[PDB]
Amino acid sequence: GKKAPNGEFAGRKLKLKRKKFRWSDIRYKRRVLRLKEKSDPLEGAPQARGIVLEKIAVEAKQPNSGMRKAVRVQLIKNGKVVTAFCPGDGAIKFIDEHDEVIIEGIGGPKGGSMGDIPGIRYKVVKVNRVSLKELVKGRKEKP
Amino acid sequence: AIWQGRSLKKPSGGRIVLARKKRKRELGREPSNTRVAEQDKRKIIRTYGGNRKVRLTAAAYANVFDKSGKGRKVRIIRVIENPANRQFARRNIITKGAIIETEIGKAKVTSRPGQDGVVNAILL
Amino acid sequence: EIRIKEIKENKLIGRKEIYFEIYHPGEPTPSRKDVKGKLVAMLDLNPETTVIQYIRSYFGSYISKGYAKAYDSKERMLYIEPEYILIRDGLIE
Amino acid sequence: KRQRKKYETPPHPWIKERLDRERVLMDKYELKNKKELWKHETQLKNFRRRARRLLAARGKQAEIEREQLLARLKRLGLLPEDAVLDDVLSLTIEDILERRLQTIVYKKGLARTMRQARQLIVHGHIEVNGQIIRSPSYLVLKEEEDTITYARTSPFANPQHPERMMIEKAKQG
Amino acid sequence: MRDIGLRVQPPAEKCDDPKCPWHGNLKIHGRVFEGIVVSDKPRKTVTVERQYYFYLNKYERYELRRSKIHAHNPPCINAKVGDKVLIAETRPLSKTKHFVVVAVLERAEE
Amino acid sequence: ARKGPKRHLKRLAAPTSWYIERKAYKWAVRPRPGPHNMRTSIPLLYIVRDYLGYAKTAREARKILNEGKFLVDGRVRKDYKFPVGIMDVVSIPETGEHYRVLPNRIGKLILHPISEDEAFIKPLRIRNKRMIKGARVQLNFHDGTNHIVSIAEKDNYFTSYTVLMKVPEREILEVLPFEKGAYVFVTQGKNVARKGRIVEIKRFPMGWPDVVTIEDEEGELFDTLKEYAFVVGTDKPKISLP
Amino acid sequence: TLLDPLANALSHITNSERVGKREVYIKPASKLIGEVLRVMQKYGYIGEFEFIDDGRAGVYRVQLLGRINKAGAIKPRFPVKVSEFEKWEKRFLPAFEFGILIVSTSQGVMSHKEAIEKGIGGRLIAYVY
RNA sequence: AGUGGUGGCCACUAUUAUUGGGCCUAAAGCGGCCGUAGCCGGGCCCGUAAGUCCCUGGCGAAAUCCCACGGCUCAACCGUGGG
RNA sequence: GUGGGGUAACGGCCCACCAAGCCGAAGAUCGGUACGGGCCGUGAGAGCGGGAGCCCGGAGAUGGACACUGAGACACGGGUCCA
Repeated sequence: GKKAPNGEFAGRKLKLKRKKFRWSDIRYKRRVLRLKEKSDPLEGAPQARGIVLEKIAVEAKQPNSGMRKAVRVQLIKNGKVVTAFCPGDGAIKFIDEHDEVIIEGIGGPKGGSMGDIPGIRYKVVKVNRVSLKELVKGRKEKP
Repeated sequence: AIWQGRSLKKPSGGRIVLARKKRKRELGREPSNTRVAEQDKRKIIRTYGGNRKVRLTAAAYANVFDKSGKGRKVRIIRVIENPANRQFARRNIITKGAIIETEIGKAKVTSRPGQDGVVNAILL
Repeated sequence: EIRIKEIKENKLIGRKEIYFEIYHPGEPTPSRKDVKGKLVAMLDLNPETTVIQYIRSYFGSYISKGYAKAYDSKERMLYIEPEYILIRDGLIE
Repeated sequence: KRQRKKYETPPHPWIKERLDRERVLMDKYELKNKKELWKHETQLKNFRRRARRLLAARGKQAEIEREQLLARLKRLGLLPEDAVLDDVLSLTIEDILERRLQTIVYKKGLARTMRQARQLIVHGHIEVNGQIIRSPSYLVLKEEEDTITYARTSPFANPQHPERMMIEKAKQG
Repeated sequence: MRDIGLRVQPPAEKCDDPKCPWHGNLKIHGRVFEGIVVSDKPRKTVTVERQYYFYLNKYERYELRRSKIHAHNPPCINAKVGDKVLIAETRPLSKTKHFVVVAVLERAEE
Repeated sequence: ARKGPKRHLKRLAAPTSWYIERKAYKWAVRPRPGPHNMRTSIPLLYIVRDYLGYAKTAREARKILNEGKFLVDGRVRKDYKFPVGIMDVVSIPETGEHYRVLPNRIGKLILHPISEDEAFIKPLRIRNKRMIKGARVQLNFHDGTNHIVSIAEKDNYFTSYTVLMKVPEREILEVLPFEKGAYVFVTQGKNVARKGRIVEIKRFPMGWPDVVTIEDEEGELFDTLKEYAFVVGTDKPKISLP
Repeated sequence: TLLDPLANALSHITNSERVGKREVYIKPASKLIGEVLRVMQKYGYIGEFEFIDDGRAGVYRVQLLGRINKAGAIKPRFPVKVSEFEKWEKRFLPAFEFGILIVSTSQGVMSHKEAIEKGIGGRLIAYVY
């Protein structure tokens, strides 16, 4: 049938219908309830500081094959533990146990896991207030 | 404290959370409760804005008025009936509109002793 | 070269306000003493009663803007004028 | 409130047609950055939006704004004195770039090459109506156009400046 | 009879009540509305109702909106349910009473 | 939270009727209470400093005011927070300069220069009438000034009538009634700074002021409130007016 | 149930035009329909139109000149001021002044162009082009 | 003299659809029917003029918006006048 | 509702007496969230999102409670109590 209501004097039902079926959207629903803000280990921080607990190699999803190095980190902000990728080539050598690391998002879809690596969410940016990009390049030196 | 502020329940009966602490302009004062005794006792209270109110605490005389408009200073033997409360007339407390037994007879008070500081009544 | 564009007399204060241009093509910004000594000539003022407020050099402009005052008695500046401008003009140590 | 950029970046940076057109304009007119070109194009779009809005508006305020728009556009020299509200949509970026200070002085033959004109303007050798201006991106009104000359104190006021005879010979050549 | 500064006719009856606009001590000031009495249970009181059409901009449609106003019914007029009445503003009579009936423009039986 | 009256005034919230650069500084003179409203008046300091340019700095203006060279309605006013309002006469005997404060067609206050003869007369609207003990009549005017007359003379004055007061010694000169055909100036509203002749006085029930219909010099008819109509004459205005 | 005669009439007119029928009969011949039929006839979209006394509601007979691309009724009768025409006109006319809107105003049911010339608002009732 | 990485809002998106989305097979018609409120309602004439449309008076602080002009070299910024 | 107390002052603000009212699906109460508006970002527009430098209005001065002086305070650089 025709879309309804259409009367001059049916503003209330139109507004109520729109409000009713706006909740079916997931983006708006997520924003209003602030669900990410309740679930975020970073609690809304684009960048965070943590302490490395251990080093782990993770297998990439098929058909790709590879041993991706990463580090488990205990977050200073709230204590929760998260795993962060180490970009660059051979960067894992520069990183050590009990190192003050600074991590941010990894940039996957919806801020999730990127590329073939599953489950990971973050990458290591700095270590002991020195950036990983230069350390892999070797331009600067770790303290 | 005697706080004359907003009612803490909405007209629909919903409770209200007070948004701010009580201001000084909003507090009331205590009931004067003019009593019957043999001499006048009063307090002149400084009010908001620097003004004054003469508050009568103990009453001994009253101005009784005949319908022709002549006034007579007189004594008050007692209080007959207090429509405001049954307790006032029992305990000899005078307010506006109560009925007072004086030497002339019965008079009805058209003054507020707690505010005006005096007693004025019309003969009955 | 000094060209006056306004001379206002404040009868209430008793002062002649002086607004002027100074043509200094290819030259530095002139010093206060030189402009004062040049100004006093064709207006016949007392140097002690005259005070020059400001000399602003517009960017990329060889004509500079200047503003000064010329009172009538020696007491008016002391009672009215800011103490610092005379120190700039040197009338006070 | 914060102030906002007066120029609008292109919606997509890597379109071949726009890339090549802008590159040709860059090389011909020799601006330092595409920022200047984008600023000028934003000015064009502003004038076009004003014309669009005014063409569909009825009322005294609309008439006054229309007259003022035409008056300013004529003042810039971008239009003839008998111009109407229609041809303004036909204005191009090149009309504006022709009116630039650098373009005008180079067309006034004071520079062998317009890059040299940019240097002269920057270093303060070029004065407008007796007043210097150090922005080559400045837009020159029509009235100003005849008063554009060398800075008086600058050496180029000297006819014997060694670069000056080269300038005048290249103009003659 | 005393004029209230508004253009209607007084009620014929005179009431001793000191709150009557025509027979009391209070006064009139503020806005005047036309409404329907939809509740007369409280003494010397009415709960008038006013309807209107409020516009919406997103949908360009009108919405029906009803506003209740507690008004003071003097004994002289004695408005009842369903009566179209003219209500006027006064000083605060009570917690909810800030209005008084001026007249009864249309009785329920018609 | 605030615990008393404001004393300072930020330059952004000043009355719109002042020719004052609004972003130049943070602060502006909060006027002291006085004859008019801020909506209808400006501090005298702004008159001395900005409007007349006699003093560049506030301190020079304050000193000149201390010298007592400025007469408001023929009175020395050393208060640099003194509000000067509409139809006031500002005088400088040293320069012999006489101005009247009047609104603009845009709705701002300007100084209309007048002759010396016109400086001793100030037209004052009658805002209200009251009875005071001794059976006397107190007329309260637009500028807050008050005048006392006898009970007998009460019928020569009425609300909104305009009395031509002689402020150097406070003597009444003439009364202009608020009747049809009277020549009127406008003080506020969209029709501010207009002058014409009354055609109708529309009363209104329910509590709205008497809207006056005014014919313009060219015949244009417009409307304004009674509270904004200032009778300036009977058939021609009695004071110079832009 | 027939909630509206006017929209049905205009829909019938358009559907008749598309196939190319010569004569169209409108069954609930209302006064507003007749005033409507006057309008586009004054603008040459149709020819002569006549009323027929049927004894139930009468019937409006029109002949089609093959000059009506589409006609419909703006249903929720939006009140429009003088200045707000281009807003609604951009919504219902294919191009600038292409076709006509019909407005019920204080002075009658009548064309939007003439209403601009009279400078009077009203309520849109139908569009045709 | 900037240029990249991460997070949020808008657009992208007619994936929120009043303009302007779909519901046979792709997510979506209630299994059906009655009916209260709500919403939408045959034609002609008389009446009111509430909505509505036009005119008109007070009002909606300033700054910020847009425009022309003027001051700081142009601009940014600021003043004047209009909206 | 009647009669009072109280106030600078109307008012269940408070008291005495009389009655049973008042609000609610056009969403009350309850819960979450948050200073509000001027405005701001985005978009061709419709619209969507934030309350920020600054202005206007509100409120707070380690949390809770109370009083004096003063026109103005329950008082951030005044006073008393509890934590």
